[PDB]
Amino acid sequence: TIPHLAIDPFSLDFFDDPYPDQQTLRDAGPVVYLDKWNVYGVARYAEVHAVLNDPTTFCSSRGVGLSDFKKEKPWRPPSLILEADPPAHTRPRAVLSKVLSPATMKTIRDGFAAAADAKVDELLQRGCIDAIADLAEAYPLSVFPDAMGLKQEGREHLLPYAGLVFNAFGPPNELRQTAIERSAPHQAYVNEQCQRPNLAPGGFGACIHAFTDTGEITPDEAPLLVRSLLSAGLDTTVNGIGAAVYCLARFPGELQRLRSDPTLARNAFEEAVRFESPVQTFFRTTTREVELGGAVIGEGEKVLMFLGSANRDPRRWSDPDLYDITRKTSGHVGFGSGVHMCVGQLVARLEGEVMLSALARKVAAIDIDGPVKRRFNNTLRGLESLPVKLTPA
Ligand code: HEM
Ligand SMILES: COc1ccc(C(=O)O)cc1
Ligand SMILES: [Cl-]
Repeated sequence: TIPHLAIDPFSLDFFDDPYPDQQTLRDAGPVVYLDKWNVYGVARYAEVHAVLNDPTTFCSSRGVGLSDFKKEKPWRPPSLILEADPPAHTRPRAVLSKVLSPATMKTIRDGFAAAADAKVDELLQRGCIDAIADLAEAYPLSVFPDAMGLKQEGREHLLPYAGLVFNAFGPPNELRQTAIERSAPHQAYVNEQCQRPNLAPGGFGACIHAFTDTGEITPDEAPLLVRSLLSAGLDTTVNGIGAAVYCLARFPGELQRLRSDPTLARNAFEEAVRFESPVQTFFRTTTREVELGGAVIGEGEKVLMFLGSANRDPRRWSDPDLYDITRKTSGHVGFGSGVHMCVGQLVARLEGEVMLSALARKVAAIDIDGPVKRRFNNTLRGLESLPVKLTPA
């Protein structure tokens, strides 16, 4: 019954061309058994969406990577939000939700939009740019660290620190073991910046620490919640903006549609998150025996969810392999779904929308011109280099 697959969804060969293996994942059955990591997988939209939306049965407090925190020591002290279940999750979730609320976004949106317009104007002076280094990375680096209230020095650690955190969800392969062996200087940098004296007034970090004054969180919790924004808040949006530029470069007809109606910017960014799914996978662990995909899975079992595959599952999406900036994207799982659904999603959408808006208004063509190089990571999907030529409007 439950079919076996030898597919290693954490291997270099899979990252370099995942779609034929994702389709085998889906077609083999609603639940698969991965022999490479002795773990159950669900790759269809129906199972992934159901598991995200039953956190009681499929918990996050035993870890959302392969490692079971009941059985093995976590590689770092657990996140208070990502690796917690309700009710322990609920208070820190409510705190970060207020820190990153629609009201907060309104207060920072003009400066984010101005930085994205200035960036696109500067890139158009050079013409030949790397859409990763000069855009997908440079743009969030120019707005997010400042929005957090970080000091200038040490910011070069932010991307490798996120790369470590996202590799650490994976199985114990070489990407994970190498990242953990090199982790100490990145972790020392982030640990210092999570402290209250180091976070400038008015930014997200100081706003988090302001909740210690009323007692909503303790002095020990506050630096761990700042740590969640420094683990997830930059490299995700780097890879989301990168996906969107890549999609627009490969689908020239969709770029023209966006130029013809720039109000499509926010949806063209949502559709890039669905299409590429920058965060490809998370796990859950069962807290009871449960029927999943017609099979009775025992209590205590890891289940790997393939969010990228759910987002491309033809049982749910029409022409899922096409980038379509007017697709109805509501329901995609690129930001997760339910109680843990991305608490930073308004920040990611803000950055995505204002950058795509600047591109829609200022650029007439995006042509790939030189070797595209993939970056490999156990959880994040994206490119290391995307050289392009931008033609001004
Ligand atoms: C395109 C960009 C992004 C993508 C694709 C993404 C993806 C995800 C996904 C799939 C989850 C669900 C985790 C789960 O169910 O276990 C999540 C949660 C989370 N995200 Fe995002 N994210 C992005 C941007 C951001 C940003 C900008 C921030 C912060 C400023 C952020 C902070 C977090 C945090 C702290 C959680 C844990 C929420 C919880 O457990 O309740 N993310 N995100
Ligand atoms: C979506 O990826 C992450 C990674 C880490 C954290 C965290 O450290 O809380 C949250 C979400
Ligand atoms: Cl850490």
